[PDB]
Formats: sequence, structure tokens, C-alpha cells
Amino acid sequence: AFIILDEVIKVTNRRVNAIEHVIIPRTENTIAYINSELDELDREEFYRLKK
Amino acid sequence: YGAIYSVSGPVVIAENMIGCAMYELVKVGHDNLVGEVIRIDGDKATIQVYEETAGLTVGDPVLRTGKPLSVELGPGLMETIYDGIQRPLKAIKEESQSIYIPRGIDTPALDRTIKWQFTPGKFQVGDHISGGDIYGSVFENSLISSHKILLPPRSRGTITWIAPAGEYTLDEKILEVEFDGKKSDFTLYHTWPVRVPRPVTEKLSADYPLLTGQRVLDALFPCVQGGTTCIPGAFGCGKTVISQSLSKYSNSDAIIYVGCGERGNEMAEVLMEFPELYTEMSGTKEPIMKRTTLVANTSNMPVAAREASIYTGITLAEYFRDQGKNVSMIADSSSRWAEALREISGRLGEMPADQGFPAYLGAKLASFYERAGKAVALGSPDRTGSVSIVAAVSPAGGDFSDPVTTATLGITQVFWGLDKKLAQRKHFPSINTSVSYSKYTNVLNKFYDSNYPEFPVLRDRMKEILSNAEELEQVVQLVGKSALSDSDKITLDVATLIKEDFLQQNGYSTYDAFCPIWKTFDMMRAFISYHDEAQKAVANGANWSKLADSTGDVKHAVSSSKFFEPSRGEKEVHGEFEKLLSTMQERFAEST
Amino acid sequence: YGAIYSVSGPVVIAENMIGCAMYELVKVGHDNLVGEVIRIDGDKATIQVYEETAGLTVGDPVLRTGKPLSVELGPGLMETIYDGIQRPLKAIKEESQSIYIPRGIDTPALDRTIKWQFTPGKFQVGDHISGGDIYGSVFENSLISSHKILLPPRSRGTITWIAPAGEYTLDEKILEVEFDGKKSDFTLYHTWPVRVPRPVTEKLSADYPLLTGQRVLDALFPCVQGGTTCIPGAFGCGKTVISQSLSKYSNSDAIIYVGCGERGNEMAEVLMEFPELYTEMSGTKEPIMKRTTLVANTSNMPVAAREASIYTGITLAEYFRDQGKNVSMIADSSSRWAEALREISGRLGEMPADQGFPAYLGAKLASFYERAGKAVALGSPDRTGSVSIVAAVSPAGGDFSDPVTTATLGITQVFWGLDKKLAQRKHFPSINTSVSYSKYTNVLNKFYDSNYPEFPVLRDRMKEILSNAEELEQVVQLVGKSALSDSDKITLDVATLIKEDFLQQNGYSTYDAFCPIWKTFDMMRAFISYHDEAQKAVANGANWSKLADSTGDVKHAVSSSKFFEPSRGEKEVHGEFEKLLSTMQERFAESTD
Amino acid sequence: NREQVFPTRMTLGLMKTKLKGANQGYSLLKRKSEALTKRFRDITKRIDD
Amino acid sequence: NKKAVEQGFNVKPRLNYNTVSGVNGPLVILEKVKFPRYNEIVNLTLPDGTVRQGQVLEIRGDRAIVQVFEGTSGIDVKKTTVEFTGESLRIPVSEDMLGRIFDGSGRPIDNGPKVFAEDYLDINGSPINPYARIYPEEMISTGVSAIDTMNSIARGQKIPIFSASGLPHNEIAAQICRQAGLVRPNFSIVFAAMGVNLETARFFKQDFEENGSLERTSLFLNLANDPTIERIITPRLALTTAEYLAYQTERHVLTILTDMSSYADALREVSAAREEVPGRRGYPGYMYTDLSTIYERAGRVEGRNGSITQIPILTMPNDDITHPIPDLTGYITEGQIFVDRQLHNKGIYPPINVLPSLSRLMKSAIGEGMTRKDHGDVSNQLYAKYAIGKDAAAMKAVVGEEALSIEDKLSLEFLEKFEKTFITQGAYEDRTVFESLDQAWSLLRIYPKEMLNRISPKILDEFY
Amino acid sequence: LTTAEYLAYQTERHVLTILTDMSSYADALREVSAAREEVPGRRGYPGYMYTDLSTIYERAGRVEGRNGSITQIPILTMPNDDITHPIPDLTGYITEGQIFVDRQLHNKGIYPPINVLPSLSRLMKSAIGEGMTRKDHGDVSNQLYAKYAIGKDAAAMKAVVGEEALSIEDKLSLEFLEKFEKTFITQGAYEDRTVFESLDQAWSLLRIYPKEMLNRISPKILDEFY
Ligand SMILES: Nc1ncnc2c1ncn2[C@@H]1O[C@H](COP(=O)(O)OP(=O)(O)O)[C@@H](O)[C@H]1O
Ligand SMILES: [Mg+2]
Repeated sequence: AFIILDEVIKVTNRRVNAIEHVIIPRTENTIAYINSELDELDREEFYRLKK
Repeated sequence: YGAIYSVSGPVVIAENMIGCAMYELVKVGHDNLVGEVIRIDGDKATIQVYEETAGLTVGDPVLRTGKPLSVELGPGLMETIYDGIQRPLKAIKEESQSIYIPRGIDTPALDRTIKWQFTPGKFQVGDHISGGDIYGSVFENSLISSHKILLPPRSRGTITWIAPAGEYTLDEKILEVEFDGKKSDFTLYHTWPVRVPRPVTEKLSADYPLLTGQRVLDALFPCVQGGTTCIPGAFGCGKTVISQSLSKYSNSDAIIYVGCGERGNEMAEVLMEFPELYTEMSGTKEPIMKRTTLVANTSNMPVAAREASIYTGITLAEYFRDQGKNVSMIADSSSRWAEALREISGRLGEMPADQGFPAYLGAKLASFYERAGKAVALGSPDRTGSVSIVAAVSPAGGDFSDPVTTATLGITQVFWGLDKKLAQRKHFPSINTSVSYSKYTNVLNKFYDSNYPEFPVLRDRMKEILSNAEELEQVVQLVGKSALSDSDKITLDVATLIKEDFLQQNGYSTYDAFCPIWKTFDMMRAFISYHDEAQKAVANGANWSKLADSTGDVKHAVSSSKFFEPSRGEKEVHGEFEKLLSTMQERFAEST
Repeated sequence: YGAIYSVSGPVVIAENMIGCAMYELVKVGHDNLVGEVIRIDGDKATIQVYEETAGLTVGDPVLRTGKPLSVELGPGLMETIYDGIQRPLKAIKEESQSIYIPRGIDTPALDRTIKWQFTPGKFQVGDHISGGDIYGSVFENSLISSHKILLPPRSRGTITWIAPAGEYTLDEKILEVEFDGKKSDFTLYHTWPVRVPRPVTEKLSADYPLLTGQRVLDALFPCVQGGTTCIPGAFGCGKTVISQSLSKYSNSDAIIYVGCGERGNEMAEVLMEFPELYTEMSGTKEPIMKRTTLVANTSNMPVAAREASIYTGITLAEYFRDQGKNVSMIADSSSRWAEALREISGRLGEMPADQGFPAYLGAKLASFYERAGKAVALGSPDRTGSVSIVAAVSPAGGDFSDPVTTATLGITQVFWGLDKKLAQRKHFPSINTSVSYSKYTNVLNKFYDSNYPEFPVLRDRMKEILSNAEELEQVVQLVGKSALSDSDKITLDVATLIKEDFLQQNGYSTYDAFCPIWKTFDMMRAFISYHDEAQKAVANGANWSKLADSTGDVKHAVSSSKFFEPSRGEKEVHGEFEKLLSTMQERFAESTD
Repeated sequence: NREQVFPTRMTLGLMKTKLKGANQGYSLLKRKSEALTKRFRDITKRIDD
Repeated sequence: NKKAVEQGFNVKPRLNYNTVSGVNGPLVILEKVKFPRYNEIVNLTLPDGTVRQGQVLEIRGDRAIVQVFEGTSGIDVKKTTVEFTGESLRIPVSEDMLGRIFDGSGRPIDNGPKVFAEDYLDINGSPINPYARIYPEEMISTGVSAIDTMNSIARGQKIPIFSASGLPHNEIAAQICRQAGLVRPNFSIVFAAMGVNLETARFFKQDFEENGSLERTSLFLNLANDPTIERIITPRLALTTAEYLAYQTERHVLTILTDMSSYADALREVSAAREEVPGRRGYPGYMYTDLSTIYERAGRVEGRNGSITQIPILTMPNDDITHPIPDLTGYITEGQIFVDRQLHNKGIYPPINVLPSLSRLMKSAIGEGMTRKDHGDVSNQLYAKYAIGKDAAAMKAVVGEEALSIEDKLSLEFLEKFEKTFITQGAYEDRTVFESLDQAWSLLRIYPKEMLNRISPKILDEFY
Repeated sequence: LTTAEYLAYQTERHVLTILTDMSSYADALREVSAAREEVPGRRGYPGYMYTDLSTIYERAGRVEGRNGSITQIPILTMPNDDITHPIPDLTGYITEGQIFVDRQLHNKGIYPPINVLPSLSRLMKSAIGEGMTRKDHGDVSNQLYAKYAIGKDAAAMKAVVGEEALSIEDKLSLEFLEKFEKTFITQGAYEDRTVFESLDQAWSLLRIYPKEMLNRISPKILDEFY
């Protein structure tokens, strides 16, 4: 039980760190970039409508 | 003169307006609605009226004021409540007898019926006078006595006639100055364009600190008279406590609180709390409103008023700085102001820059913050005032990635960082020491070496203790707490003590309402001495649990260092702190 | 001669100018600024001038040349530097005695004082001659010998008089053609409109590779002689250095290095370094500059001149193709050309389309990249030149989603995409092996079978190794390296070796400045053989950690194969690679045993 | 340092959902690691006994 | 001797146009203009007597759209009087500009005299002939290891300083100015502040005064209080002064253009005032060209012993390279020095993240002749191992410290002792490039000789 | 709002305006703005939606001389179930609280489907007092919020670490969450629950906890009401 529990704890801690340091930052960066590109498209549409 | 030609929403085009300047306020319509000139095309002059534009028909006269949006600078600015346009809310209510603001109401921004005692200054008839020179003094309040009457900064020349001492209403002539023709006659007031900063002879470096009273704010993240700070200003974060402290316990000789688009009941709360304030500047308790000017500005006000609220506030602060008074300006809802600016830009149709904000938002923010700073006032006598801007950012959407929040954080040298979670944890003033910062420590090192020499290294070591405690808390969350060494345990215990006593200051409590800078320095000395004694005991090899059991009395004394009352002040509190240091060293050494 | 009605930025609307055709060259202002007509709104005719518009006044005369923007083709350009409107920068410097380009200087594109030794061609008096036929040749320089003088296209007739052998300037008559009773006098040079592509007999399928010299470009994503190319990437990725190395060490006979929106210090670096470099071609050491001409238009130069520089460079490349030389035009930044187009369109007031780039940007890029291609020249004698276009698109923000990048990828055939994560940490060339592709591998299979038969299979094995190790790198970054199998460990180690030694090629070291085709093939053979030997040894049962500990010497020998000097010759280095492979096999066998 | 996502309103919503799910999973897994570590400390104490 | 005087002794009357057709934003439009120029800087007189300068931008027939640098505010159709000078904006330059402090528009704020002009040069300048250029091959020993060894600044280089709002980019730029010097043998600094704070301008002025550079420095201060339209011309004025002092006087010049982010914000405000293309993030599509006309005034020229090195100080909004100002500035300029908030928070000075940093003109200007033979290989290897250190640190964070290999552990040790001991410097510590290379060789000797794969075998044998 | 202003201020009565579909109002603003030549703003809505919504909302509030009040319940309709939309963003900026109706609660048949975690009233401390309501209101609400958050956390935690491994403060919190959602939040559409009856139900829910566990409640109120 000790060995299995230690292996499972190591896997779970590894996955927690992987999430917090890769998945959350990657998804946050993708969110920021998509929001920036959507703002860029909105600005282009605004300029075209202004013309 | 002018006449209406076209009305399509707030924008109004007035024909027959040859000679009308840009950004000049014009009385639009028969009700004398106030609006500025946005653009000119020959005779026409596009006007954005401030109040509601419904009912303006073609042919309505458009009188041209001749001057841009101006602040009404003079006596009687002090305990009044204003808006962005600088309209007296109390006087408007008294005149109209209605809870609403009647459309196009033109009550004077200063009380003309009140009589002010005028004492002539050192200048006499035939002596040269220049802009910013003090040619008289007016007794306005008890907190603000000798409200120095200033010649308009642009005006100059030779004095032809100066009124003698007596009581004179703000609208009557007080001084005549002949400059290539005696066309100048000066009352107790003058009008200054809002967007144009009031000139100064020289803008000194902001050296003296802004002692707000809160221990964390004036110890770890200090601000200087003439410095610009920032505050998250969100709901339930202690923004009310910070504003109250800066209003009543600070070094400032005057306070300019601007709302620039706050919510209606929030404005009701602040305008009901501030008249209930009392600052013990003198022996007898007197209201803080006697030295605090409000720019109360809800969301129903014109978007132009909301965009000009902070400008009017900074112009008032600049005026009280030109008199040699240290002024602190609290710009709550700076983002609200930015949103008003964005709405105005959208009405213009100007191209958006970032998140819809106009292209010039960053430039306007930088200029407005640069208008704050210690400066020697123009003209003789030589006097050095200062304007402190403490602008609560209040980010839109609860994110610090907004263009206005980013610009404010970049420009302002201090961020005080109220923490919503820490405030919810029943903590005051709920300052997040992990994110808050102050860049005025390098310039405050001079004042600290002059007055309390060890204070900079003390606050640096306290910050190091707090950061090491955060790291140790992360370690103790990751692994067992008992695995931490004796030094780590001492760091955690001392930093928890620092948080509980030094950082958590209760404004409601009488002993911690306003901790002076000397008492804050002495408390920092006591806490650092306790930490050093514990570290020395650990180095001696004694068990930390036994050391804490033996020095619980010293720990209780360090905690009670909060409870020492600043009412006695000066040597009495300092002497008691000297005694506390002696007891801490003796008890720690005895346990060894 | 019309007046000026409006001068807003780089566009000049000229009033009282009825009769000016579209894209007609005009001389705007008293300084005779060269410009092209865009719109014709009645009398007015909007002009994009190719010089600075400061100082232009309303009323200044505008002369209509009656001709389109025409490049000047003939002997002379080979080793020079131009200015987009084809003003020789050297001649400008000598004539003005100043470090700045004067506004509206009208120096001839080709020097007229120089006398060229002209040798008449196979055409004699009375023989019919058609467009693009070679009636003679001149000695431009040591490298470009027999610079074949082409009769201009769209011109035909019977040769009435041809000049004998001798030395002639460009002004002197060289040949006279009678057509329908009208005599036409032809010289060593002839002007051609840059907008209209030069005619060819029939464009052919490109089959010979363009040897860039870079290992990754030559092996993984090859390019042909006559194929378009694109090199997107952020600043500092390496597109400019890749272009310069390609111009230095390509097998192309002529180079047209075009600078649009590129800093002038790059042009200075080319002008300084190329004379020092030498080409082994033509049987003797001849300077690279003798076969490279520069169309330089610095970023601070007039905005409208970037399009002129692109068209001038591609027309020079087309002329040298019609002469039968395998040319490769290199645009510094088609993205800077597109930015100039966007600026002109915004000054005009057109609809922004996507990201502000005008709606015709895709069509203009498509036409410019379709200028390239292997083709048989227009007239006898039969010859087969080619023009490769290696244009470095520079996306805004480092995102390959830019409109210019998307249109360029739609039109081009080779994608040498650059990763900035590899640009940093000095991993040049920073070719992103994942997104990068080359559609010329199928046509290059013939060349590979002819010369290096195992090249395609070794290249495919390398691509498979890199892709598998990219997947394994994602897996290891997610869930660590404990789960990976032995063969996964070998795949990761060998791919890291390939990226560190083979793909990573320093273009400014003596050894790896130019890795030839045979050296690149030998290095792929070495690395693939190392992967295969490690896989076989591990499948035999040997532990990978112990095998790596024992064969660290072999791994270091493989990684150090990039230091082998290509100057030692194919025979000597290939022997070194064979010895390396033999010793590697012996070491792996000993470790397995 | 990002994901190759085509900028669109639907893709933005999908990525917000992914971020919310990842944050929820991170909190859940951190709490599970804490509980399992408490059980592990009990297990190792019983191992010593 | 000099014939430029003869054309000077000419008086040209100027037409005073009271005919102002209209005004909108910063653009004031005139009517009935007699033969308008395209960049004629005008002297627009306000009704109150204030005189604001402006230059025409678009000139239809009998019309000129003037933009005024100080702002339209207060401009009235009836009373404003606009006189056309007939020539573009020309800065009065001389050798006596060195040691004088000027305003944003060149008006002297040093309480001294008006500059006794030796020549009037157009601020817009002209492109330097690429055939007349000289590739900068003379290394400058800035004294800081992160810029001298990892990167490398030549004499004609225009490498800027990418940084965020709160970073110590100003202290780094002042460190470079006080230590810049040829590796194998002074710099007349030309400083252009654009929208900087009073504290920043005061810091730069005090640093120059205390280091003695103020005797050879000509400040063009455009504070945040100064008008936001003359941020466009302040770098033009400073760069025209630098181009004079370098090419027509043979003085090596450091041009420090602070807050190019503020310059570009002014550019975006001017563009949005018009119907200009929005480019990306609202900045005009011509931004690249504008920044090119700014930056590309650097470099050396043939036959003139002067040189100009441009060290623009950028302020990236969110510390993002992908933002238009850093992206365009990297595309134009010849490198960049990336000041890192991560390293600043870590406590390292200078907080230079060398990975995003680069210098085109290292290639030449470093080697066997300019400095010691090993510099290029050492820099390449240091970049590679620093990146391996950062990647291994990320892998350690993700999957614990035990899963790392021996190479990853060595690379983490190298990263720690490289950021802590090599990048880190005192504010007044200057390291010779050879000393920096020796420290770099210590950091590489952390590794065994086999793992230094970017080092050439000869250099590795001769220097390990 | 004009009717509300009239009644409340010229009649001295309390109003409680209940606006409905302010999203529809913003769509009408869009239609009116584009009837002119106004260019659409961030999401098509006009750039002055902040001003229009500010006027409509801040038409309410108490006043000094008049013994009347206006309350507002704007009731938005979030288009894509997001707060980043301009209508919810501006409405949150002007207004002084949020009440969230949740699809997760609605799909479980819980009426009203209001989730109390995102919902808050910034001015609750003034309304819930001693002279007003009953003196335990604020502490009871804070305790209910804390235990409901703990209940959601335990509901997520059960499927991760099993029901048995949950603490007592998690099992009792799951029971509290079930009773809270199915009996307190779940209110009959025509069931009139006065504030005192609702507080009595809240105390009935809280009583499953021993007095030691209820920590957010003040000791005096805990000793008196439990
Ligand atoms: N093959 C290579 N070998 C060595 N260095 C290279 C190579 N390719 C690019 N570089 C380096 O990259 C730097 C940036 O130049 P480059 O990225 O080509 O300009 P651009 O930003 O226009 O692409 C240069 O200083 C050069 O040293
Ligand atoms: Mg380039």
C-alpha cells in the first residue's frame, strides 16, 4: 500500500505541477492572443465602417 | 451672435459663430446649456453640449463665453461640493429647491453673497506685480486660515490701486494692474483653463513623505508629498479606510477628493461620511471638510463632466499648491474617468486604440500624473507647495490588463494594492504586501537618514522577513511543517507576529487610529530587535520552543507595542519603546 | 505638362493632366520626381512618386513621359547597386559628392562611358531576327563572360546592318532592323516595362535543385532552380542571413538581391563582403560580386519605391533568365513591399480589406511570384534559363497569420518557416521543421536518383525521427521521462543530436558557412546510421544507458562531423566520412558484444 | 508558449471553458494530493510501527 | 571657403494668412493659400498672442491642412494669423549645441542664449546612400557583460533597449553612456527624451552632470507635460543634431532616444486624428517607415570619421515582444537589449534576458582581430547552455527535480551561476570584454569538454 | 423611471422599479444608434451605452427632503452566458450588486434557479441590521454562503476522493448543500416567504451543524438563536 500510494502521489503531484505550469499558462496565453486578434478584427471593421 | 443650425444628439452645430475658439464653452440654447466647441468649419462650430440636448430648436442663440473650460479659483472652494464642471451641488439644491439638477443651471461656482476678510499683502501701489504673487490674504476657515489671494499666473504689470483691509464680496474689485493700459481689475477670484496646468517657477523633487498614518503604508510602501500612487479601489477592499486616513490623518494642508463617475449610493456614502469627519489639527476637534474639497460626480452627470472631473480636481489642487500648501488629491474611479473619456471619443468617432480606448489615453494619463509634484510656486514670496495624486484605479472588468490600468501602473510610482481576499479575512487596511510597491524609497532615503536613520534597512529587513515567510509557508504546505529548521520556524513566527500587530492597524481603535512616523519606526525597531534576539538565541543552540516559552513575555510586550497610545507622543512613547527594547534583550539573554 | 493639385504623403494628385495613362511614368515637381499614375479622375491623375514629397508646391509642373516605369537592361548592371527606380547608387555618390541621395537625380541606369567588347552573333546581314534572339555578346566581367545581347521582345524584322566586332558604348548603334519599311536602331541596351513580365517560349517544370548550402534547406525542405520560396519569421529569426548565404553559395549563375524595407547596413555588408568571397565556378576563383547586383531600397527611403524595387529586381532576373542564366532573385521583404502597398492604399483612401492591406495585394503577390519559373528564352538559339524567387516575408508580430504571409504561402511552393524560439538561443538556421514544407521533393526525386540515390530515403528517415521525437518531447514535457521506452530514449537522443549538430548550421564559421550537397548527404548518412545502429543494438538487448556510456566517443565523432572542412574537396572529406562510419560500426559492434 | 487556435468567438469560448476546467482540475488535484499525502504520512507511521 | 553663407544673406517675406477655413482635432485647415508647400512649418499666432508652430500635411488646391504641435486649443477663425515660412522645419545646429539643454522643439531651456546657428538642417533628414555607408565593424566595450559578451554593440549599431514600464532601463542606458568605449582604441551623447517623467529627465541630467558627459551632451527634453504632437519632431531634431555632429564634424555620437513607446503613442494619436490605416493595435500602417526614418539615421559613412550609435529605450506595454513598437523596432534596428521583469524581480542588475536580446553587428566586429579568438564560439555556447538551463528549470518545475538528467542538473547549475555572477553587475562596475570572456570560460568549464558542442575543436583545445 | 420618480419623490412612497430585458433595451439602443450614422462600438452597441444605462439605472436612489425611495431590479439577459459582454459589464459598473440565475440550477428543477455564490448585494450590510430584519441576518447569510461554498467544494471532492474519506465538515456540508438547494433556494413560485420565515428556514438548515462548527456567526447570536 505504501509503494502504490507513493507512486500515485508522485503521479498526481506531477500532474498538478504540469497543469499549473503548462496548461494554465498555455491556455491563458491562448486566451490573451485570441482576445487581441478579435480586438484587431473589430478595429479593422471599425475603420472600414468609418471609411 | 451665434445661432443653432443642427442638433443630432449631444453634438450641436451652431452657425454665425465666426470668432469662436476651439474647446471654448458656449451657452447653447435659451436655457444657457453649457457646451464646448469640438471643431470649426468656417462660420459653423460643432458643439458638444454637456446637459441633455432635447428641446434645442434651430435659431436658439449660442452665446460664446470666450474662455475654455475653466475652474473658478478663489475663496470658498474649500468645504463646498462640486461636480466635473465645478457646479456647486449644495448651492444648486438651495437655489432650485429640488432634488434634481435643473437643466442649464448657471449658479456661480463660488459663493458671491458671502463676505471674505481681505488683508492686503506686502505689495503696494506702484510696485511691480507678477503672476502667482500673493497680493493679499483671506481668512476662509479655521483649518485653512490666510487663504492667500494670488494674481492670475498670466497677468502682470504695475499695481495701480489695491483695496485696503476689510470685508469684500468675491465679485468686487480688489486690485487694479496697469500693463500697457489699465485694463485689469482683479477680484478675489480668477478663472484658469482646466486643461492647462498652472505654471510654477521650478518643480522640485518630491522628498518629504506623505504620512498617511497607516503603518504599512507609511513604513513599507511610503509615498511622498508630490508623489503619485495607485489603489485597486474595488468593493470591499478597504478603499474607504484608505481614503478616510489620507483625508484626515495626512500631512496635507488641503484635500481634493474627485469621484469622476462613481455610483450614486457610493457618492451618497462619501458625501455623508466626509461631513461627519473631524481632524484634530488644533486643540479643538474640527471637521476635515473645512480643508477638503469634493468633486462629487455620479454617472447621470454629463460624460464631459465625468471626463473633466479629475482635471478640475487637479486644477484645484494646483491652485492650493501655488499658495504653498501641501495638497493631496484622491482620484477615486480613475477608470470611470477613462470610461467617460472613451465615451467622449466614441461620440467624436475617433479611432479606438486598445480595448476601445482612444489613442491619446496614455498621453492624457501621463500628462495628468506629471501635473502632480512638489514645486516652488510662481512669483514672490517664495513658497513650495506640493500635489499628491492618489488615484484608485478601480479596473473595469476586474482585470489589470486594461489599457488605463496598465498606463496608471506604469506611470504611478507607488502601488498600494488592496487585497479583496485579505479584506474578506477581516483584515485592515488589507494591503497585499506581495504585490504592493513604492519607488519613492530611493528618494526618501535622504529624509530617513535625516530623521530616523535605520528606518530604510529596517523596512527592507521586514520585507525580507515577509518574503521568506511566504516561501516557508509554501514549503510547509508542500511538505511537513516540523521539517522546517529553527531559523525557518522563527521567521514564520516573527512574520506572523508582524502581520498581526505591525500590519493589521485598526482605524476604528483609538490607539491605532493614526500611528505617527516615529511610533512606526519604534515599532519596526522593536519587531526587528525581537527577531534578531530570537535568531541569536537559535545560533546559541537553544531550542526554539523553549525560547518561545521563556520569551512569551517579550512577545506580549511586542504585541502591546501596538497598544502604546500615540496620544502622549514625542518622548513619552519613544521612552516607553526604549524601555521595551531593554526588556526584550534581557529576557532573551536570560533564556540562554 | 500638367500642374500639381494635391500633395498628401507619397501621393500627388496632378490637375490639368488629361491624357496620362495608368501606370505611366511622370516627373512630378521642379526636381523631376519619378512617379507613376494610379487613378485618373478626369483631368486629375493621382501619382505615387518614388521620391520624398517634402517641398512640393501646388502648381509645380508634372511632365508625362508617355512610358511606364521601365528598367534598363544590358551590360553594366551585373556588379552594381541600384535604388528601385534603377538609379546606380555608385554613380549617384560620385556625381553628388554627398552621402545622401539627391531628390530627383536623373543618372542613367547603365554607365554610358564604359566601352564593351562586342562580338557579333550567328545572325548576319539579311537574316530574319525575332524577339529575344541573340545577335551578339559582350564581356561584362570575368565571371559573366559573353553577356549575350538580346534583341528586345516585341521587335522583329530583317537585319539590315549589324556592327562588327569591337568596343562599343551603350549609345552606339549595334544593329539595325527593317520592319514593314521602317528602320529600327538597336544598341547594347534596351528598356523594358517592369510591370509586364518578359515573354518566354514556354515555361518548363523545374527539376534541378537550388543548392542553398544550408543543411536543413538543402536536405529537409529543398528548393529547385525556378521555384518560388518563402521565409516567414519574426525579427532576428534569420531570413536575411539565409538570403545572403543563399546568394553567396547558391549554384545560380546570377543573383538579384533586392532590398525592400531592409536596413541599409545589410546592403553595406553585402557590398563589403561579396567582393571578398570567391566563386569556384567558371574554372577560376572569381569574386561573388561579379555575379551579384543589388536593388537597394532602404526602409527610410520613399515608401512607393519598394514596389519599384521588387519589379526592377524581378525584371533584371527575367532578363538574365532570357539570356539563359539560372538566376535567383531574392526579395529582402515582400512583407515590407506589402506594407508600402498598404501605406499607398491608405493614402489613396481605398477600402482596407484585411488588416489594412489593399484587396489586390494577393493578386500582386501572385503575379510577382508567378514571374519565377524555369523557361526557354524567346528567340534562337535555344536556351533554358530559370528564375528562383527566395522572398523573405516578415510577418507583423511574428504570427504567420498575417495577410501577406498567407497570400505568399498560397502562391509559393516552398515554406522555410522560422521559429523565434530557435532564433533565440542561437540555433540558426531556425527553420521550424514542423510547419516548414517543400513541394519540390517529388520533382527532385529525379536529381536524387541521378546523383545521390539514398538522399530521399535518408531525408524521409530524418523527418520521421524529428516528428516522432517532437511527439515524445510533448509526452516527456507532460508526464516526465520515466514512462518512455528504450527506443523512445534513442529517438529523443538522436533527434537532439540532429538538431544540435546537423540542422544547426553556423553560417559565419569557416566549416559550416557552406555545407555542399555531398557533405549534407554524408552527414545525413552518418546521423541516420547512428540512429539505426543504436536501435539495432538496443533491440539486441543492450541497455541504452550503458550503450550511450560506451559509445559517447562515437556520438561525439558523429556530432563533430559538421566541423569537416568542405574546402578539402569531395574526395578527401567523403573518405573521412566513410572512415567515420566504419569506426562507428566497429565501436557499436564492440559495445554490443 | 500558446496553442495554435484560430481566433474566433467560438474558439474563445472553448478556450475559456478549457481554462475554467483546468483551474477546477488543478484545485481538485491539489486537494487530492493533500489528502493522499495525509494518508501517506499515516501509512509511513504505521510502517515504522 | 564656405559658400553656404551667400544664400543665407537673403530676406524672404512671409505671407500672413488670416484665412483659416476650419479646425478639427490637431489639424487646422487654411483656405486661399497661395502655392502651399508640403512641409512648410508655419507660425500660427493665437488670438491671445501665443505663437504655435505647425507644419502642413496635405495641400489641396488653395488649401493646407496644418497640424500644430502645441495643440489647436484656443484657435479661432477670426483672430488667428498663420504665416508660412516657406521651408520645412529646420533646426539651427552648431558645435556649440554640445552642453546645452533644449526643449521638445529645440528651444533652449538651459536658461542660456539661442543657439548661434552654423547651419540650418531639415529635421526630416535624408536617407544615407547605402553605397556611402560603412558596415560598423568597431566593437564598443559597454562595460556590461550581458551586452559585450553575449551580444555586441558596434560603433554604428542602432541596438535599442527593450524594457517594460518599471524596469531599470534608464540606469542601464546611463551605464552604457558612462562606460562606452572602443575595445581597441570620446562619445558626444545626444539625448532625446520623449514624454518621460520629470524624475527620468532629472535622473538623466544629473547622471550626465556627475559623470562629466554634460560638457558634450545636447539634451532634447520632451517631458510628459510637453505637448504630445512634438514628440514626433523631438527625435528628428536630436537625430539631425547627431547627424551634423557626426558626419559634418567627425564626432562619434551616442543617440539615446528614451521612450520610443511614447514617440509611437504620439504617432498613433496623430494617425487616429486623421483617417489613417489602423495597422496593428491602432498604430498607423506607416509606423514602420516613420520608425525607419528615426532609427536608420545611424551608422557610419564613407570618408567621414564620425558615427552615430542609437540606443533607443523602448517601453513595451505588457513586456511583450509581439507588440507593434517592439516588433517594428526589432525589424528596423540592428539588435535589441531585452530588459527582463523576471530577472528584475529575481533581483539581478542588469535584468537583461539575453535570449530575446540580439545584435546583428556582432558577426563582424567580433572575431580574432577585434577581440580574442574565442568570443563568437563562447557566446554561441553560452546562449545554448542558458536556453538549456531555462528549459531544464521548466522541466524541473513540471516534473520535480529528481527526473532531471546529469546534463539538466549541470545546466541548472550553469543557469544559476550565470544569472547570479555573469549577468549581475554593479551600477558602476565596468568589465573589460576579455574579463567577461574569462568569466564565460569559467561558466563553460562548469561543463565537461564533450558537451560544449558549439565550440570549435581548435578554440576548445586552446582555451579549455 | 419617470413614473417612479414622480411617485417616490412627489408622493413619498417606495417604488422598486423592475425593469425587464435590459438586453432588449440595449438592442433597441443599437437600432436607434444605427438609425443615425453612428458607427457601432465594441460589440455593435453604441459607445454611449455606458451613459444610457447609467441614466436609466441612477434614476433611482433615496433623497434627503423626500421620504421616498426608488429601487431597481434591471434583470439583464446575458447573451452567451458571459459577464464580459458589454451589457453585463456596464450594468455591473453602474449598479450596486448582482443576482445570478444559473442554468445548472435551472436544469435541476430548482426554482428560483438563483446561485448565491456569484450573486451579492454590495449594500447588504445596511439593509440587514438589527432595527431592520432581525439581528442575526448578516451572520446567518455569511454562514450560509460559507457553508454553501464548502458544500460545492465537497460535492466536487466526493467524486475525487470517495465519500468515506471526506471529513465530518464535508459530509455534514454535503447534507447542508442538499437541504439548502432543495428546500431553501427551491421556493414555490407562489410561496410568499417573509424575511423572518426565510431566516427561520436558514437557521433550520444551519442547526444540523453543532454550535462549535458555526464559526462565522458571532458567539452571542449563536448562543441565543441556536
Ligand atoms: N546561419 C546562421 N549562422 C550564424 N548566425 C546566424 C545565421 N542566421 C542568422 N544568424 C544571426 O541572426 C542575427 C539576425 O539576423 P537575421 O535574423 O538574419 O535578420 P532578420 O531579422 O532580417 O531576419 C544575425 O546577427 C546573425 O548573426
Ligand atoms: Mg532583414
